[PDB]
Amino acid sequence: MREVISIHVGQGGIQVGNACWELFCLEHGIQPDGQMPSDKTIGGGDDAFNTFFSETGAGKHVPRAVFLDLEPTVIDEVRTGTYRQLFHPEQLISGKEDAANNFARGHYTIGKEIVDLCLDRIRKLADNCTGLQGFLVFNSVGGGTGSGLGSLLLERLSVDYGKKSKLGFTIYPSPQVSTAVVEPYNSILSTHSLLEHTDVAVMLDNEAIYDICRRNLDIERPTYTNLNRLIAQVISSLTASLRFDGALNVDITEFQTNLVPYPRIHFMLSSYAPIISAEKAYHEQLSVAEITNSAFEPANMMAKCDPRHGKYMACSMMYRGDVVPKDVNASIATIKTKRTIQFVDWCPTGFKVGINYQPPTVVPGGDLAKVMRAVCMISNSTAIAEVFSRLDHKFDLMYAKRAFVHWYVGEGMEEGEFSEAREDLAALEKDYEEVGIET
Amino acid sequence: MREVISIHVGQGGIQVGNACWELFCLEHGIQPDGQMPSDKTIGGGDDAFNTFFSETGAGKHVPRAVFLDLEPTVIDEVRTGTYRQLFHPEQLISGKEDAANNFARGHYTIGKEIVDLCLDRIRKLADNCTGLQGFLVFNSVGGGTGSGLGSLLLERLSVDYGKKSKLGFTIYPSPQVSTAVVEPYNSILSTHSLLEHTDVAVMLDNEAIYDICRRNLDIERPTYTNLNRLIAQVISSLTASLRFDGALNVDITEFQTNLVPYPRIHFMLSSYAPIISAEKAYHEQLSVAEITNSAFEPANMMAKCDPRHGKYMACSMMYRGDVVPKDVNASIATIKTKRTIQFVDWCPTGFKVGINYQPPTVVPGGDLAKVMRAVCMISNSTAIAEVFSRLDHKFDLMYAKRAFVHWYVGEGMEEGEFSEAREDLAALEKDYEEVGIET
Amino acid sequence: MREVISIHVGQGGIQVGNACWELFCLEHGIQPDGQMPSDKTIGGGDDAFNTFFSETGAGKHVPRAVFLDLEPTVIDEVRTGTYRQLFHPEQLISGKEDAANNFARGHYTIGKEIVDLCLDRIRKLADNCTGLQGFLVFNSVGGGTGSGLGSLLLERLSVDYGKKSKLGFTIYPSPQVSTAVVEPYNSILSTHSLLEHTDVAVMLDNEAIYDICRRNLDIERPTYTNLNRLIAQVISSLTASLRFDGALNVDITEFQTNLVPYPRIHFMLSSYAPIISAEKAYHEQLSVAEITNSAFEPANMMAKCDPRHGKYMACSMMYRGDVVPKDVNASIATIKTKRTIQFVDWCPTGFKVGINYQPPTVVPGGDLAKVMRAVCMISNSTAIAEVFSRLDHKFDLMYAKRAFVHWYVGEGMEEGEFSEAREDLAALEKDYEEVGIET
Amino acid sequence: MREIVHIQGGQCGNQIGAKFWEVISDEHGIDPTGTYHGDSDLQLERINVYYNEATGGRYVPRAILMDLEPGTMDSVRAGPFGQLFRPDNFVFGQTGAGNNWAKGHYTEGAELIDSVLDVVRKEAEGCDCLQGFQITHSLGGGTGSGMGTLLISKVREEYPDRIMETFSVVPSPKVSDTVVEPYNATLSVHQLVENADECMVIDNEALYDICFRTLKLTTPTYGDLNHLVSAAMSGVTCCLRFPGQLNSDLRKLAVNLIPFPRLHFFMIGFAPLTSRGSQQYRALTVPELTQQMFDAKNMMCAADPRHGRYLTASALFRGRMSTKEVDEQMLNVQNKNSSYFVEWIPNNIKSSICDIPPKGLKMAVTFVGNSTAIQEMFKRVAEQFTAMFRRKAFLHWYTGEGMDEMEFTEAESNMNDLVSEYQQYQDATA
Amino acid sequence: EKFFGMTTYQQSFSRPLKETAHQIIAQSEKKINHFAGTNERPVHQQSTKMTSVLTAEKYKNEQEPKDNTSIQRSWLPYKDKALQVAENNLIKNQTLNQTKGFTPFNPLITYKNNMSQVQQHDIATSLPIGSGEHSDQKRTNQPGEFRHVRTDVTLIRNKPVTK
Ligand SMILES: Nc1nc2c(ncn2[C@@H]2O[C@H](COP(=O)(O)OP(=O)(O)OP(=O)(O)O)[C@@H](O)[C@H]2O)c(=O)[nH]1
Ligand SMILES: Nc1nc2c(ncn2[C@@H]2O[C@H](COP(=O)(O)OP(=O)(O)OP(=O)(O)O)[C@@H](O)[C@H]2O)c(=O)[nH]1
Ligand SMILES: Nc1nc2c(ncn2[C@@H]2O[C@H](COP(=O)(O)OP(=O)(O)OP(=O)(O)O)[C@@H](O)[C@H]2O)c(=O)[nH]1
Ligand SMILES: Nc1nc2c(ncn2[C@@H]2O[C@H](COP(=O)(O)OP(=O)(O)O)[C@@H](O)[C@H]2O)c(=O)[nH]1
Ligand SMILES: [Mg+2]
Ligand SMILES: [Mg+2]
Ligand SMILES: [Mg+2]
Repeated sequence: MREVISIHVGQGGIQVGNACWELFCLEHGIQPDGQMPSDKTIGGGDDAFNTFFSETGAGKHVPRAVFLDLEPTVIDEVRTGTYRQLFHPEQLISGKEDAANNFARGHYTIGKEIVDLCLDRIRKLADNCTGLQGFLVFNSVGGGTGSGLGSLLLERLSVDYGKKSKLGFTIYPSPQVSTAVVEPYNSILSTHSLLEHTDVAVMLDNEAIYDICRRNLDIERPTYTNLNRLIAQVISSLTASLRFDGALNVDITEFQTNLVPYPRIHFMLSSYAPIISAEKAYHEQLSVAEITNSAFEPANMMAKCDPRHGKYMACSMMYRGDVVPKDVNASIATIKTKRTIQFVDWCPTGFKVGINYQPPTVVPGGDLAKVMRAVCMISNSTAIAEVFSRLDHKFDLMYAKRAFVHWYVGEGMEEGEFSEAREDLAALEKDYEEVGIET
Repeated sequence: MREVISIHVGQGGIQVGNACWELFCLEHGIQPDGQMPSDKTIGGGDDAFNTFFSETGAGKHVPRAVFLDLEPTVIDEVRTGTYRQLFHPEQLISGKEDAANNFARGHYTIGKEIVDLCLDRIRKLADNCTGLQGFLVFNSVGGGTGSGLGSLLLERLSVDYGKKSKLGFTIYPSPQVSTAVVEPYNSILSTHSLLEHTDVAVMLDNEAIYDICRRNLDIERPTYTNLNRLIAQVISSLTASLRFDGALNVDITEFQTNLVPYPRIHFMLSSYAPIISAEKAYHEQLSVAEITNSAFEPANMMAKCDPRHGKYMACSMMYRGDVVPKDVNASIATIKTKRTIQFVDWCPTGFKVGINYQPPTVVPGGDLAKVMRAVCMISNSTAIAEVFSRLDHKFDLMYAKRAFVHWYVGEGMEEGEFSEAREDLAALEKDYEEVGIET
Repeated sequence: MREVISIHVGQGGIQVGNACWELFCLEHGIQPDGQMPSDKTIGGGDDAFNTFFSETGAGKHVPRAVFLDLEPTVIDEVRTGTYRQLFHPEQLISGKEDAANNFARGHYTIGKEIVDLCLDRIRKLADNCTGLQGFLVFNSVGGGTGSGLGSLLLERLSVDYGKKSKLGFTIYPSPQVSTAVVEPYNSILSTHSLLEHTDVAVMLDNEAIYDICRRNLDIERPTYTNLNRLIAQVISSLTASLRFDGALNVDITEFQTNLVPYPRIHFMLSSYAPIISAEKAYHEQLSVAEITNSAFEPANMMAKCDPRHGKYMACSMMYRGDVVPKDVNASIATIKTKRTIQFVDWCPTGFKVGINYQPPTVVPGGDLAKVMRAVCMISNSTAIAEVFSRLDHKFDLMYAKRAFVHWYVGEGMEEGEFSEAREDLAALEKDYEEVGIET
Repeated sequence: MREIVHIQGGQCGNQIGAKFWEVISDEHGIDPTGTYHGDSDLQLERINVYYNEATGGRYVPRAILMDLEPGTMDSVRAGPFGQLFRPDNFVFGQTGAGNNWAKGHYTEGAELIDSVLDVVRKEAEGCDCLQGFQITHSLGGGTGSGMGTLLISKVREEYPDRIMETFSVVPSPKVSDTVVEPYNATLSVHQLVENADECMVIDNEALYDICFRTLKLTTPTYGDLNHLVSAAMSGVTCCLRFPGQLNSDLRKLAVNLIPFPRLHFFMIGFAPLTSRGSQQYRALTVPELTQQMFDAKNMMCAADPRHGRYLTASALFRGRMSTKEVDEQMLNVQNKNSSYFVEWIPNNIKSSICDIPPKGLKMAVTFVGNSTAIQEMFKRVAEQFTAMFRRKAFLHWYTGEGMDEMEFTEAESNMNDLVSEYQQYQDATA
Repeated sequence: EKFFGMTTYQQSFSRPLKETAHQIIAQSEKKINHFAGTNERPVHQQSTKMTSVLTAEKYKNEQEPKDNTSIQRSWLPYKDKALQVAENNLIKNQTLNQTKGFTPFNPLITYKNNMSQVQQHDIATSLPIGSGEHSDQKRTNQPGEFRHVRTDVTLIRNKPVTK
């Protein structure tokens, strides 16, 4: 009776949503059309899929998520793809003009006529569920419509629902690998909006996953599909505790209460292990010790940041498979003995570990192999300020000469927003600095 | 529970590794594909293979060895050979550009981007190991990558692990017959490196094995494969004590406590017997006394050294098969009564014997015959200084006029190294000639 | 109540004094205007700056320095620089006509009209001093006016003060490459002058520290500024014992009473460790054994002199940071164990170790990185004879054809003066040869 | 994949390369249409060393065709196997060098070398890990001897770490082909000693004598000589392209055969060379191969190797055999000919083994040697140059392009210095 | 003109020369339910490959007396209880292996653990905790095997309106 609501805004958001919903559809055995194919399925109390799907009164099941985008191509692609019969027809909201990489377009001019329909859809889907755990949102920062709609919906939801938990798996631009040229501006604006409106924020930088895929899977030319599949694996490993029984289960409310020491700081970065190819899966041991040592390697970070330059304050680790608490505790003791990783003084214990019995499922036609032991790791560390500092440098270098700012003042928002957002980011970096000082 | 880690660096190292791993695979009954052909179950209360092989969990086993080379030729050949399913794919470290017979290329220019990966893999291998006994290293000295990379790895492990024992089955050049012209240079440099980093060194020159094959097997057209098979047989006969029964079990620890009187004097020359083909085997006696007497005769030495020109300090003899300790000590007493072998005065007792109960295995397509008894002997002698003296001569005669010096200097090598290498070789030969005096 | 008086003569002396005084004021917290800002934490630590400065009673401070030169461009640049506010505007003594790299001009013609005012200013500075330890002098030996004025000042002070301690940091020309062409003449004459008129001399040839900054800093276009920065860092590391507490204090007096076996032998050569590039993400930690190994590494020696060719007399070496005396003792034991470092016969103990608690300061915008441990080593060894031998050979080749001798005869210097310098340099070389032989 | 590029200029270089490429295509089983039709898998894992890949499954040699006149390339493409070379790799002048070094190196060569340097740069940057360069040219012509060595200078300036191997055909004094031969010969070889890491010399007299006396062909053409040169060419890079017991690449050869930076001139030879009459009546085995490969009359140079002493030598055995015979024969030939090997360096013979023999053969040997007998060539050339230059004959044609006699003089002095320092090692004893 | 091409490594060891079309298809189904990963060795199973049944000796029995031991150990005043005990262990082990079916290429493999007297259950000197709950576990790996069931105690619908 526990359900979560998924929001996918932006082109990258829709692409991530496609893969994660493919994985979810597979793992409960849902056919692409939407109906249970076994025909041996029973009623009573087997409604595990309720966390993601809902019984439609006649046959199929509809996902509990919404797709938002102002540019109709990707939505049309979804409506014509292999999952035509899965989604509700009036659940994939489509705009008419793209924001064209401008935050003002999606936050002041165009998004106002889409936010109402999106909110109506959210409400009508929400009264259906009874055990709302929270909202997960996916958005690419370095995109106009993505950032603008994400900000506007976050502000609207923060006053429409109040205390409901929010987790945002956000795609920040890479420090050197980037597509657009104006992404620092709307990244600043999105960060200003997101700082005081989201409960948990998860880094999803791209070049980190690129390097991981190149190093482990031995793939020289990964595309966005591999990225989205790994993201789907991470989300499934995060959520499996709500729909699969285990020795030590966790909930959505169990992460913020054990991961954010202060309301201001809620940004953290993830890791997943192991990443092994099919041919690789044979000639290796795959024990809890080595997978948990690999999970803390700096090269395995989901974001381009080196934790060795900062301190640790909290980390949550979820194991899935045939692991045992004694072995995970021994691995924790070895990590604590290890000196390369050090914790902040006022956190003697900083480990929140959960155990689930269901081994990960494998998508046919994928790249990653399958093993019966997997670990997903969510750590908040002081070193995360490096990416904010880099993005601040990018913002300064072009705001010195007031470049491109006419296409920000010409849509009604005043030039004074940049200074305010910059000051907020500076204060955030300040706080992330003094949080790590010894008493 | 007990394990040994194997390192094969250089072309000669890889070509010896092929034969020794074939021999181990045959001895433990594992198929080339890596699967144990069932019929070793029934609670299987013996881990006879953990010394060399580690299970993947279900079926196949993987070796605890790493292969290093800068030219991808032999590495790719092994990857495409009949053992493609055996070795772990990324523990086959392959370089990009050959060291070109130059010590400087492998020690000062190109070795850094490979040693980091090699140390990381050695760490990952050792982590899964729980009872590591030591390292075995196979390399050729008269080769650029061999000498340089082996030296650098020895230095790095010497500080990473320290007290852990390491044994070097190096291949030094033969006196007259040899391949290159620049080998004295990098040979002096590599012995410089290994003197203060290797606990035990074993002489394995080629012409002695050539003459042994000519005299005993009556084969007039030998190739490297035969020499590799002989060296593999030596290694297996030495290490079988860790994984088979015996009346006097001998660990590798019984080398750096029984065969090395002084820290500087740790170079030994080996021998093996019996060596008989399949035609003359059934017409011979092959008794313990005969195989023991044949082991000490000069022409059976693995190295071009005449023992009658020096004294003896410590001999370790391992027997395998149906040997009887009464016969063993009877043969030893006969040897002592025999005159032409003379020991040093300050070492009245100088024999360490081990007995193992597994008769040697025979390789199909091989030269050796199936026998029920065999002995492997390792000897420390003061006559070994002859090879060092002749190598010093070959060094300084052509060093007097500074030939080939620019090839090292322009790559980044300081010219002063040759002088100090000459110095400590002179010191070592001085120590050897000082020890031989009577008290 | 302890102080030291600093003399900067010649152009290179000026640019090295600028760097060292920048480092000193930055370390002691004195702003370029000389006003100590009271906003800093607490303030006025005992009298830490008393060694280098003197309070005006109300306001700023005055360094205990004087600048002497016959060419006004450098002094004008100093007066127009940011340090216009700091120095006493009458102690930057500027001449009218340069000596034009002619020793006779700077020692017989023009320097007599300035040496009087120089010594008057020295007397005025010394009157303020009450617990003066000694004098530091900075000079490039390959410059005419610098060499001549440094000499004249030295034999003047030798009779004016007597037993007062003097340390001269001479900038000798590189073995084979230089910018001057008649510098052998002035270097030989100045060495003749200062052989019996200084207590300690330090060799600081340029090409060695070129190699140092190339290899360690990974900088391919460093300039004289970085070189002066390294020299200033060495000076501060040496002199920190006078102004900061430590486990084992060593003043200026405990240098010439420790490093000088005989009055003629007072030439020493230096090294410093570690030297780490600033543009690195991770700096690891290093330790005492590593830093001392780097310091005693022959190629890290700040003078182009290989200690491998000669014997050691004395080694006085200073740690600053959080070093532990047990680690120091262990490192000394290992160095003594090492074979390539060999002492002369008659010096069973030849190590002085000093300890200071303050880590070295890092200059913002500099090239060095921040490290919590550092060591500076000063050695007196027989190998220093080679630079004198090479300069003797060069000067002999110069004087074979009596080249450039007329433009030194023409300013009243006697023709045969070069012969006396010849004989005294030959005597010094003979003394070095005879000292090193064992009994 | 430690791959190398090819550059050929002048008509001699063009002919040599034309034959060399079809020899390599035969070895790798490549048809004239550029489609693979081999039998075993061993011909494809190292195909990228010499051939780049293109759409349609076809392969293209990475060679540059350079010259100052279009006739030679018009002929080479019109011949067989002309379909392999891409049209973009053709670069040509339209006035010709006139066999004048100044024209080919300063006036037309300098202005036209931009395009060939550009295509060389793009080809070098296209490949993954460049191993080095190999050049084929003649020193007695205009276009080759000038523009080839100018391009050598430029590529050495641009790529200091990579290595270069040159196949130069030099004048023998007997076969007189051009009256201005010493001039452009010295003006070329003056810049080889500073830039070329390996130079290997070839002689038409040697080729003629070998083809008449060993092969016994009554009417030899240039084709069979080109075939001999191509075989000796392909033998060198065998270990780099096929697996073997002792692999050795060009840098190994250079490091292990060069004692000093200015002694990088070699004489080459190939075995087994037998007449078409007795192809089946003799045994092909390591002893006979070794006996033939050290004969003075098999060498590809006019200089007699028994008038000097060998410094270093290298043999690259190909095919399946045992190392025992190889090393034993090397040791025995070094022991029996101690007078012909300099004494202050021991064990100056290189043994390398590759496991793939040529097509249609069983065992082949490629030999390269550095000896003090090559300087007879230089003495003859220098004497001839002095005789022609003492009165400034033919000098005005050179000087009319801005030339001066000082560079001629310093090049001649460089020859004298080279020969002096190269002969003073003959009597050098430790 | 034949290319040959059988390198030294191949001629010495082998060349695979395989991959029939149906061969790979048949090999495919092995990975349908074969699952990468492992458990851990349960300890006290790791040992050297024991050969002799008797301590410090070969037990070699053969017709010739010089190497039959039992014939060579008969000089004692009594019968040495050891030889015949090993005889009994061997014959009993053969019969026991007959019951299960192992044919492990030699009798020595299963003799290691055919001798233990440890009973399956406890003998009333420790808590009957059994041999371990994990021992009695069986694992399949089909998706959706570990979903919740929502039994009647937690199966409520109506949410009563009043208190
Ligand atoms: N990791 C990942 N990032 C993506 C993916 N698709 C788009 N992005 C990121 O999105 C950024 C550009 O924004 P888009 O998602 O393409 O478009 P948008 O966010 O909706 O904004 P608009 O361009 O106005 O439509 C790029 O810089 C990418 O980094 C994806 O599939 N995976
Ligand atoms: N006995 C024996 N010696 C070998 C074998 N392979 C190589 N060697 C020795 O290796 C020496 C030359 O070094 P190589 O192994 O060929 O090359 P390397 O050690 O990898 O060093 P590089 O040439 O720089 O790559 C020869 O003198 C041989 O003695 C082999 O299979 N058996
Ligand atoms: N270390 C160092 N040495 C310098 C620097 N500048 C000059 N020198 C040395 O100074 C020597 C020559 O002296 P100058 O710098 O010209 O000045 P001088 O000593 O007063 O002599 P004059 O030029 O006649 O005024 C040269 O040989 C240099 O080695 C510098 O910036 N750093
Ligand atoms: N082996 C061989 N030599 C050739 C061939 N063509 C020309 N030569 C030689 O090249 C020399 C003349 O070179 P030349 O054509 O003037 O050089 P270029 O002007 O730079 O092209 C002659 O002595 C010939 O012996 C050929 O096809 N094969
Ligand atoms: Mg969009
Ligand atoms: Mg090699
Ligand atoms: Mg000056």
